[PDB]
Amino acid sequence: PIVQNLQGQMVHQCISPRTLNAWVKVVEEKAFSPEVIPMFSALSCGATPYDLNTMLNTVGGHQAAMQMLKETINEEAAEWDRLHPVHAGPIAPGQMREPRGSDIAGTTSTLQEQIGWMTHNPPIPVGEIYKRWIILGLNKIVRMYSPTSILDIRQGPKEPFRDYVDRFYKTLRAEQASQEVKNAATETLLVQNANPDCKTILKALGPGATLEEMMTACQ
Amino acid sequence: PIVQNLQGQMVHQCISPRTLNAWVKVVEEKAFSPEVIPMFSALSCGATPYDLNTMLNTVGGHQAAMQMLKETINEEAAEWDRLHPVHAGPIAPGQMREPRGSDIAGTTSTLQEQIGWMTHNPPIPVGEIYKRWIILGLNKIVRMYSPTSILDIRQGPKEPFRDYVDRFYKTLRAEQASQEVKNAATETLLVQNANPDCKTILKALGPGATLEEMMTACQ
Amino acid sequence: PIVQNLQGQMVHQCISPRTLNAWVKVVEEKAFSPEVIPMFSALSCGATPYDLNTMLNTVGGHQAAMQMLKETINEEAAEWDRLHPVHMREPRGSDIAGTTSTLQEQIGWMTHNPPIPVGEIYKRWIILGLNKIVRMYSPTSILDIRQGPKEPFRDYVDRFYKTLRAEQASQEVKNAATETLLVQNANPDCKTILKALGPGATLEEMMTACQ
Amino acid sequence: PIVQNLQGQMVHQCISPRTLNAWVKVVEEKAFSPEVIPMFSALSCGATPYDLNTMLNTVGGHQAAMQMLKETINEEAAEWDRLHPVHMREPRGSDIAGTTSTLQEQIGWMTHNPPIPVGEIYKRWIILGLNKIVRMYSPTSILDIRQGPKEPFRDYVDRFYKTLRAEQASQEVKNAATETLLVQNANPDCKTILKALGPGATLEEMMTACQ
Amino acid sequence: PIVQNLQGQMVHQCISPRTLNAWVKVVEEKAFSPEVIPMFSALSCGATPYDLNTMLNTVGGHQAAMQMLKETINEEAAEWDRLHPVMREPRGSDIAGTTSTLQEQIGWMTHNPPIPVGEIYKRWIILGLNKIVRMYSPTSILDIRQGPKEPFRDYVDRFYKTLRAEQASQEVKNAATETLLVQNANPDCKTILKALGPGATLEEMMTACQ
Amino acid sequence: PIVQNLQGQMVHQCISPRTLNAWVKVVEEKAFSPEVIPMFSALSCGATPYDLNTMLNTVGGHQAAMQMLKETINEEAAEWDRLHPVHMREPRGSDIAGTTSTLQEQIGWMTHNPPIPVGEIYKRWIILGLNKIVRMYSPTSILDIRQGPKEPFRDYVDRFYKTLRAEQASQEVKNAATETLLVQNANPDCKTILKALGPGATLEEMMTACQ
Repeated sequence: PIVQNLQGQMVHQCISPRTLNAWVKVVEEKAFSPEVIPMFSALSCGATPYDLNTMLNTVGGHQAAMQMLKETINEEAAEWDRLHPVHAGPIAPGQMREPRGSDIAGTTSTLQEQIGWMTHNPPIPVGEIYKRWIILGLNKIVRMYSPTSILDIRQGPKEPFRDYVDRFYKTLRAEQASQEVKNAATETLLVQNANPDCKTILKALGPGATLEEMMTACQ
Repeated sequence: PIVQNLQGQMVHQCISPRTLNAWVKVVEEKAFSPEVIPMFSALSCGATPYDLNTMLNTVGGHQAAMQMLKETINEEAAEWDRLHPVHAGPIAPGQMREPRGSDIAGTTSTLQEQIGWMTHNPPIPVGEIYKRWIILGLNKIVRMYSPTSILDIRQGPKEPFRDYVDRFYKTLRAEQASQEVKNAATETLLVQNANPDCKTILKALGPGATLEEMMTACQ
Repeated sequence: PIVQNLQGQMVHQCISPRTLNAWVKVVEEKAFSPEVIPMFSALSCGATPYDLNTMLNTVGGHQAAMQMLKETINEEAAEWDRLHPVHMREPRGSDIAGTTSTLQEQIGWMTHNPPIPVGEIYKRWIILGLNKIVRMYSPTSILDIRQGPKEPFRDYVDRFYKTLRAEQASQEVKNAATETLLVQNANPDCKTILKALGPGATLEEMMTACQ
Repeated sequence: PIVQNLQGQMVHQCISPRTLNAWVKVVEEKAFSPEVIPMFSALSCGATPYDLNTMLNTVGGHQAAMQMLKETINEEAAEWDRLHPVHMREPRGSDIAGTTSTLQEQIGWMTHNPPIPVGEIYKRWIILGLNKIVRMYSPTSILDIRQGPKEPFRDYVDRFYKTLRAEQASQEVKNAATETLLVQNANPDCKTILKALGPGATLEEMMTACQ
Repeated sequence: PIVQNLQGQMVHQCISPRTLNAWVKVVEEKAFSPEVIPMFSALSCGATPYDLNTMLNTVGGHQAAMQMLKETINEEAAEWDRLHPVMREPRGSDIAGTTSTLQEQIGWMTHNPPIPVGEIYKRWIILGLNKIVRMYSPTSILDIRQGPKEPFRDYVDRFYKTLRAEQASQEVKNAATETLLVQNANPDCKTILKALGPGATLEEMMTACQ
Repeated sequence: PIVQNLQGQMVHQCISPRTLNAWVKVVEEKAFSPEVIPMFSALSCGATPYDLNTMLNTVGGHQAAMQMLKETINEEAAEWDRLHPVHMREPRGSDIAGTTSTLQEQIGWMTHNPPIPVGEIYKRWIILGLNKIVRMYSPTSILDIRQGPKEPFRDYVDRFYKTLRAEQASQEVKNAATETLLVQNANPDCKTILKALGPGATLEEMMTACQ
């Protein structure tokens, strides 16, 4: 985070012990369940790339994921370098140097420069850009660490329909399917993978049935 | 949440780790008991649509319920578009745009626009409007996840009357009864579903008996 | 709660997660023991009717008690309406309870000159309805609190004045019971010692005597 | 507690949920061990009589002690009335205890020139009444604290001065007991060593000698 | 602690429930292990004598140590009176907080020049606590000997833990690396340590016996 | 930490009890796992040398590590003295470590123009000394991390890059081992698949291949 002191100068505020401990415990408890990504975006709110690396470094295990996270950050950093060229004009007084991909990731940039890009006019939100790469790389990890595929989620003979749909849309969240696929799967794979008792009831409802009606029907 | 900084500018303050952890743990412990809904309204006090989505996304399980919650949000968003039409023509620079249904849900609107609408005179409470849609969709989930119907709540032979009334008005809360239906059932289903020993005492009290007198009578 | 922001405007501040969790856990743990009422009044300090309903609604179980609490709130609301006819607008009984009044209106009445403490009025009704619940949920009657043969006198007096608190006896009755029902319901060994002390004996001297 | 708001007006701020929960848990865990009194004085720092009653009312059990505590508060209130006749109004004994005085009046007396600290006066009565409870609830007397044959001297002295704190001994007795009752109640092995040290021995030298 | 209010007036702020509970639990858990002294100095940072006595009084057990702590406070108070004959000038009993109000203590602390009665009194408490830690140390440094199968890392943890409670100088701790640490090692690690020769850091010694 | 008071004067603010307890527990729980170092750099944010010593002194066990940490601090202090002769006074090595410098001087150097970041310089020495400890306390060598017969490849890579982190390998060494030692130490089933992928394979493609 960044704060303006009484002098009007933009200074780096330290990340609190509650936030650091919160981020450590959720990774310890939830590993890489899909809800970890919204929790990371919440705890790292308004953070600099320096603060984002602090939170990533504090994670103890899961170094296979962290090494993959670095590779995704390197790929996004090289993509930034390509389509943002480094202009040959002399650096205007009071304006900062143009942010490079490695500067946004925080490897080759100081904390003062990061505050400079974030607070100057126009602002270059290197914190938000870098967090976009991290969440992007974390989504890939969640997709890989997902144990079951959506095609294998089939309802049991005695399993309640409510529990089956919980597993179905849990798997669909880890596989990071689009929202339209999630809405579409209601009338396609969800009915197909149901047991013969619920499937007969679901087909009788016909097309265009909301999930509310489908769970009421198999109750 | 929103805060007025030292300059007097309305800035978005981070949702605290205490609030986030509180909302996560209540969903883990209480699932979808009726008291979860007041807890959400309390924890999400003064939140932007961005903050409401943060709280909803951090929920780990119950993806069947969350998928139904999305459908109810889409239905309320489309209803907003119907009776508040928006002329989405190109708007002059610096001019607040009229809130669309998807803007209230937070999918197609920035965090700055949401603060703009909320801290306006007169205020356009996109945070409160969106919370109304969420609680509306949450009440439907509680009704569905309610296991027993009010008609099946019958007092046992040796069960104390106090415990039976605890179960009765708990079931009646999940089934989302009106206050008049809850007040009226005191002289209808509560007496009818009582055991023969207490029912004889309750009929002797006659009409117009408060719940206080009924519980004293069967003690 | 209510706060004055930097601008000088009276704004509603959100009830903290600590208070909400504190009030939920004490109802979960203590149910309706007499010490829950002072805990409620303490946690709901300076609250609007909106905040009071939030704390009451967050209670999970005990819906029999909450339904009785509504009836006591409705009875007090009609009594307010009878004593205050309706011609900022003057608060109606349902406005004090928070059913037919906005959060801005409640802040208006509380931060007015002269102030109309709708929060304190409504909390007075809530504590009133909660006291009836504590009396009802009291398991034993004060007449049934009798000291055991091997029970220490200290424990018997702990049970005695605990029951007397749930039955909502007056402070004067509580002071008076020291020489009447407390001595009468004691076991024979301590009762002989208590009568030897005579009239006008403090509880300090009584518990020292049966030690 | 009391706070000066933005306007400069002294307003009552609510006691925090941390403080209330802290005071509840210590009474549940420690009952009436001597350290509960300094814990009470710390948590109730700068409190009004209203806040002191809030903390006292939130205590769940120990109603025998709470009933004795009321009697000590009444006795100190009557002593105040005798030394201070009643003609801002002058605070009477029942006003200091907080039964017959509003929260605004209590703020008036505390934030006055010259200040009448009814909060500190009432806390002095409470701590006085609580010390009587700790003195009574002490299980063993100082004369019965004797060192075992195999008990280490360190543990015996821990028990000795723990009892002496609950028995609310004076500072002089605590210093003096080092050379009298601490040596007298020691076991024959340590007592022989303690007498060899002679007069005027600090507790440091006595515990080093029996190590 | 002390705070400057909105008016600019120095008022005493209440010690927080977190701090009090923190100080109570560390004494319950750690008893009088050497790290309790720095924990006390940190939690009682900027405290008045009134606040220091609040923290000392809240300790439940260990009244033998607390009684010894009182005697050391009395001895240091008499030493202050001998060097300083008698705003009023603070006497020894005023620094300990027995014969001085909370307003006087704030007066001395927020004075020009400041009379740090809080820092002076904390120096006496830490001094008396150091004596307690030295006494409550169970083993002597001479009895800390490495086992036959004990790892060298664990032996050095015990060695310098004992050496901390026995309150050895910083120089004594550094010098013992090649003297008593090697002498009290097992014959397998001792042979390795002597081969390293003089002037070996603790890093090289633990790598050698790994 | 350092704060600017209302007057504009730079004063030292107390290290919070949350921070102190956080740093103590992570050392109790994690000992000297590699993630302890970023946790230390985060908890000691903006701290003076006095505050850094407070955090180091509060550590209870691991005195073997703390004694080695002192030796590394002494070595870096002597290196500072060699590169900076001593003629506000200029900070010497022992002043940066905080042994021979007051808290006011440390604030003087830190809050000055130009700033002499004695807090950041001293923290650089501590993290340097902690990195040496983590390398020593690492149990297994990278050469011994071999995948089992039935072990999933994901778990083997977790162990591999955990060991590689404690040994404080460079980023290039971590990147290079993906196609070198990680493939060599895999089991015969996964190694056959990994060689078939050929050169230039990311870790993502390797873990998908052995799934």
